[PDB]
Amino acid sequence: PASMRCHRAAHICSVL
Amino acid sequence: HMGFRWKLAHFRYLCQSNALPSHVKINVSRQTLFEDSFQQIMALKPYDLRRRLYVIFDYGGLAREWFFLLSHEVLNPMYCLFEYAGKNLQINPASTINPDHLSYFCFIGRFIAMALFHGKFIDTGFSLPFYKRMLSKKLTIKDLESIDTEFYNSLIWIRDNNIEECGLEMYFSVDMEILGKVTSHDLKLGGSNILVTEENKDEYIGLMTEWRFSRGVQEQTKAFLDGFNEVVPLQWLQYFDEKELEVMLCGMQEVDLADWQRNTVYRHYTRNSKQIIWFWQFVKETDNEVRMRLLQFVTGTCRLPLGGFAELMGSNGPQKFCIEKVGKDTWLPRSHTCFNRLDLPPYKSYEQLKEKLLFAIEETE
Ligand SMILES: *CC(=O)Nc1ccc(NC(=O)C*)cc1
Repeated sequence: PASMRCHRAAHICSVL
Repeated sequence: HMGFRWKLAHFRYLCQSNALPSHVKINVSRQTLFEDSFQQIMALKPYDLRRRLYVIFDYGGLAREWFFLLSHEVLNPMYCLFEYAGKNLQINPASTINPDHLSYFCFIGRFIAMALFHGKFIDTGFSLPFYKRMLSKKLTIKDLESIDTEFYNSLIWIRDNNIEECGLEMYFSVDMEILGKVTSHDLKLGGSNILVTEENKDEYIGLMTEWRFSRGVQEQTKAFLDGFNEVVPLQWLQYFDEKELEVMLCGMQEVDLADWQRNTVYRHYTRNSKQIIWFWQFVKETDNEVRMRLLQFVTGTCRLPLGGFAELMGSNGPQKFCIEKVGKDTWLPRSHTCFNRLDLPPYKSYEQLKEKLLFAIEETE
């Protein structure tokens, strides 16, 4: 998905 | 809300019948106000603060000048007890730098309780989720939204998207680094060794939410509450909600309606929307107690900035009172206090809008 999910998962662990 | 004037009458009668004879004198200086109050209060036994108060720097306007001034200084980032941790307030988790921080928080809770006991107002003020903690009320995920937007957004994403197609690998433990410590925390016993899965989402969300409120501040909060409880025991606040506890401490100001109305912004609405015409008509009729409870429900506080509504601040900066159309006439209204935003559904008549506001203002958080 144009490298989707991969960037949110990295962002969610970084936040939590 | 509901019978609030009954609620405080009962409380004033509680303090008045628990008062103690004689008095306590408090000598303080203008420039050393908070070191001196700390030493004279902490030298007195807690129930001595229930006696008559004599502050020599009327013989009761000196007391009000004490409770205002000291209120500003104790919540002033200088002793490093409090961190804004919003943007432009709450307990600072780095207060451990001060070896005696727990002694200062005992004093602060004792001082807040004196204000309530003596019916005086403070000019500082904590957040609604803090007041819920004082009342032993369950903290929700909307309270999370008010303290930590970006932490709130991540937990919401886990709640209604499956984290299996995302590649998320998470566990029931969270680190936190304060002053370069990196302290791990197991949400349950042996929690670091259990993967967060789509079946146990709900719990993890709940544990993460509950842990976020008291991260690095458990000891400080426990000292504040222990000191408060010594002067005004917490169970005397039993009939109050967090919105009422804030007003009791901060006092009531009357809202300037012309200033409010001309500094309100709209999303998917206009001043020419009938839902906005009806909204402004509603606030023209209701009490000013209802107006203040509505400011609480939407902005997160009853206090108004220096400057009026033009100066309203939210998360990342200036953030004016905002109304936005969402959902349908069957929905209930709701709010996002970090954004000073009211989600006002497109109701069908004035009466439906008035009934549904008053419900949200008085009954929901
Ligand atoms: C492309 C990709 O999958 N990135 C990724 C996934 C997960 C995480 N971290 C956790 O799951 C905790 C980082 C990056």
